[PDB]
Amino acid sequence: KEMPQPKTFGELKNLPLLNTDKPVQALMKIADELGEIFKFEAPGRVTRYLSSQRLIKEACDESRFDKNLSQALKFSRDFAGDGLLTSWTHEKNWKKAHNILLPSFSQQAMKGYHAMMVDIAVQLVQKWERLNADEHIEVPEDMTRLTLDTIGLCGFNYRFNSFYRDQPHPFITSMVRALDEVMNKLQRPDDPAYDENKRQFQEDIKVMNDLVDKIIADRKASGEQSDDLLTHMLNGKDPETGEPLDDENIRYQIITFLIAGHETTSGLLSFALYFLVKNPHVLQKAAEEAARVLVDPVPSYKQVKQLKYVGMVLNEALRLWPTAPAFSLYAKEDTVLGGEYPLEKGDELMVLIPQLHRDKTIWGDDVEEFRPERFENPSAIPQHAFKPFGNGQRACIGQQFALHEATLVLGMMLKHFDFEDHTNYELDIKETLTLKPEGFVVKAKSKKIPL
Amino acid sequence: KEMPQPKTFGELKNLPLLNTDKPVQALMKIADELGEIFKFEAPGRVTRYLSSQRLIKEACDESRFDKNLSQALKFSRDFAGDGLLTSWTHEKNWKKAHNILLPSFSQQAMKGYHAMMVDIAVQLVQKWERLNADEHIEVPEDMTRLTLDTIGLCGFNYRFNSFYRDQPHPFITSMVRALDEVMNKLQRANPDDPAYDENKRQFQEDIKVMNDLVDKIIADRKASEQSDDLLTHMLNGKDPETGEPLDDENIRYQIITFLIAGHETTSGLLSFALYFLVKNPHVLQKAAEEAARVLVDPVPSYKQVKQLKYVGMVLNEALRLWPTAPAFSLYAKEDTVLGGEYPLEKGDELMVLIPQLHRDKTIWGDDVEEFRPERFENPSAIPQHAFKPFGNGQRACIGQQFALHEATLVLGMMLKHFDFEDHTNYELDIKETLTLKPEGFVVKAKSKKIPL
Ligand code: HEM
Ligand code: HEM
Ligand SMILES: O=C(CCCCCn1ccnc1)N[C@@H](Cc1ccccc1)C(=O)O
Ligand SMILES: O=C(CCCCCn1ccnc1)N[C@@H](Cc1ccccc1)C(=O)O
Ligand SMILES: Cc1ccc(N)cc1
Ligand SMILES: Cc1ccc(N)cc1
Repeated sequence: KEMPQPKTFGELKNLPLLNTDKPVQALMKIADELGEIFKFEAPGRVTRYLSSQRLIKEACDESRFDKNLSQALKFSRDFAGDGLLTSWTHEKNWKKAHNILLPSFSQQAMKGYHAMMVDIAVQLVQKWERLNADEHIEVPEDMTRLTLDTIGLCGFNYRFNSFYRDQPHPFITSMVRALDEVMNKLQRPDDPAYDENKRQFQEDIKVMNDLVDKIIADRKASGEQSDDLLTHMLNGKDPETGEPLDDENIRYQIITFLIAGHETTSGLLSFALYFLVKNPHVLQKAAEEAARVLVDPVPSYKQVKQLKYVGMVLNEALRLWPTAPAFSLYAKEDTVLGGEYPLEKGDELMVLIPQLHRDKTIWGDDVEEFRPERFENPSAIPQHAFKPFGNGQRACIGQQFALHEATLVLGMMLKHFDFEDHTNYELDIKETLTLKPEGFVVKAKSKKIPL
Repeated sequence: KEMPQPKTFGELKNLPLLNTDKPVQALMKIADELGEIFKFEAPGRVTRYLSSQRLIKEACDESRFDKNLSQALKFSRDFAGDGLLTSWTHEKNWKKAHNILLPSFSQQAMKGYHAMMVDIAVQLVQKWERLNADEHIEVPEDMTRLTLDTIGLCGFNYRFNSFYRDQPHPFITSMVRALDEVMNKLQRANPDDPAYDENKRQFQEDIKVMNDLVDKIIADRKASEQSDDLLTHMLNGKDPETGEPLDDENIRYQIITFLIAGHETTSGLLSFALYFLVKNPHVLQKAAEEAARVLVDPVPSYKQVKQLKYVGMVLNEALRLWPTAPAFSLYAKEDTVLGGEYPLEKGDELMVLIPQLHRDKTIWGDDVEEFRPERFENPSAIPQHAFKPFGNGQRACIGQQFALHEATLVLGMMLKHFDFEDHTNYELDIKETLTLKPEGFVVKAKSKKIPL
């Protein structure tokens, strides 16, 4: 009945616990000490972090809870607006955009994206095969190159040409700096000292809007016919109201999909490669499957579908390190959680996804081991035990896109290269609003299989 | 490219090769001579028996192959209908029943089953502790008593009371005879001779006995406690897709299905596991140490059973050497090539010979015939699709976890409470119905005098 709560800092309550460079890993440690639920207070805010499948399965009841905007998502509205990810379920523009955009992530849409996914995946393989003796690969950097280029090409027929750059594209430099300022506003008054920080925020948002303007103007002047994400954005009509998306919302969606479309996916690929080089039994099993399934120089759509074990590898990477580590919920009415924790209408909850995926009562005692075989049979996983893509009607719309891209890329990587952990890399998880291994490097020796 | 094929008997082709009391062991011997794949022809049917992980890993690709109904499952349809095991994947009642009944095998359902599993397991332990001097135990018979009562109690709140009987329950007398007639329809050189007419008459009477018990189980439930067991989901559970529940014809097929599938293979597993334990005293000791330190209470709990790691490895190593459901069948969904060597047309049939697959020397090494539970410490070291005792994919065994929990609980209590003796130096004799069991397996067990 009485809820635990971590240590407090006077009038700041628990907020200084978040004044760290790895807050999710710190929240995981508090969960280890306090258990399945604890209260977290900050100036002007109260929330509750859930860690057990038992309580999270109740919070995922959509008749009792709706998506809440975390403080990180509230601040992100300054550039993402009422796009799909940063809008409330009751805002007209969510359901409208959800109806207009779901078709662009169907199976027939996936088949159309596949060719352009291979285009970028081939650029990755060729970069690595063009390395000189004893040169190494910066894994998370190259994964971000691939995932950003893939969403740009597949979604908008725009080429970021990340593999022609040693520095990151100016879009993500401002993207990262804007998100870093969002991060800073969490652990922060508005004294004059922050005037430059507010000025820098406005410049970085303008840089992103400038790219969006180029993407839209290129399409209007294009003259060709495309059938991608941008096409449904401009021409698709909501079957309810009959209306298409108006002009502010399209640019909010473009910004939204550019960011949501690439960051979590590159982290997933980076984590997947880390666990593979750290677990030679798994890597051999995954490389055997890639070799026997990907028999052509260019993988087909059906061939990617057949990489069952690579998909199990990816799901086991999402279990240990879900790259979007949390989502928020609020109680729609007065209700009781777990029969012991009463909640009022509007009370907020945090789902701590990494901790949910370490519930020993669900996954057994060995939660920290990397075992893709946990996912051999999907029906064996209890309901709401595995939640890397959110929940319900507010779940990740790009889930199938992300899993197809990652399976294609990982499969080609395993077919064409042998990888070495030549530095005996010690896992260092960097935290923005998502999770990535920082400094992860490998050496790859080509198997000399042509494309 | 060219596929081997065993000796033929004129117009009967390979069918007389199956006219034996040990056909699976006969098919294993043919595999030893012919290798990883061979063609087997019968009047009106062609199939291919697979034996290597190399080819079976491709056959388990669900995008290219679907579950096929073998002739054994086709004939079993006369009493199992379109229940879960004998229905085609494309029959509406398979997916519907799969959606409704999968929750009754979840972790929360297992915890609810656990008390009634202990109920039957204690009756077993008490029977053995009540034996007189120099009396022995009939292992497969007592395992069949336990597994049948466990599925009866846990699934349907019906007590077969097998430990109060000398002769088998009337249900399984007709059940064993019905399954025996299915086996006979397989091996018959000519299928409708006059001699078999009574055999068909007896077949129908045995089906009526089984259906009559189903009627009693259903009427007993209709006359109101409040249960949440397998039968409860059968009667009230609704398919989230179609919104509808199962109709009354299909429920009766499911009850028959789960009564049979729920116990026969599990009793064979427990018998084989106990056989390998008495034949390998180092393993038996290692498993006995674990039972002693984990089962510290007079009644084992759900968590304690979860902790019997070595006993679970013991059960998996018994399933490797003698998988009690010895085969399953597949058909090609489209034209495809197997192993880059064997072209298959749409509809072509395959048989997975599970005991032979589990003896693939390229997978398990030099000691394939040795009983070493250690082989299962790490699943990541086992190549993909090398271990298939519960079938494959969406048609894999739905009762897998229930079977593994029951057997782990029972074996653990057996090892905690008794020391076992192979007083006859029993020579393994594998009986074949549609499943495999050691016939005539007997032991002596002397109690450790630990109260319950
Ligand atoms: C590894 C890859 C990914 C992960 C782990 C992931 C995770 C998530 C999660 C947890 C949410 C729900 C957040 C919340 O409830 O507040 C979400 C929503 C969303 N994701 Fe992803 N995502 C991934 C890839 C993608 C991709 C590739 C796209 C687009 C191309 C995308 C677009 C979106 C959008 C638009 C939403 C909001 C959907 C809505 O509420 O209508 N994501 N994602
Ligand atoms: C040692 C114990 C067991 C073994 C070796 C075993 C083996 C198998 C195998 C190999 C299959 C697939 C057959 C095929 O593909 O044609 C299967 C399916 C099935 N088993 Fe078991 N089983 C065991 C225990 C159980 C138990 C305890 C139950 C129920 C209480 C059960 C119920 C079923 C059902 C309903 C199916 C059909 C599933 C479907 O196709 O939807 N089995 N089993
Ligand atoms: O990380 C988060 C939520 C961020 C979710 C990730 C967003 N994403 C990205 C892609 N898919 C989802 N943290 C909390 C912590 C906090 C609590 C109380 C007071 C201040 C901050 C928050 O933002 O509210
Ligand atoms: O052993 C089998 C399959 C037996 C599977 C056991 C069924 N079970 C029980 C529990 N879970 C599955 N054999 C073939 C033999 C045959 C080949 C050609 C012509 C006729 C017969 C068949 O049935 O077709
Ligand atoms: C709005 C937004 C979308 C995705 C990420 N990773 C951060 C912020
Ligand atoms: C239908 C059927 C189910 C189980 C067994 N062992 C045989 C037949």
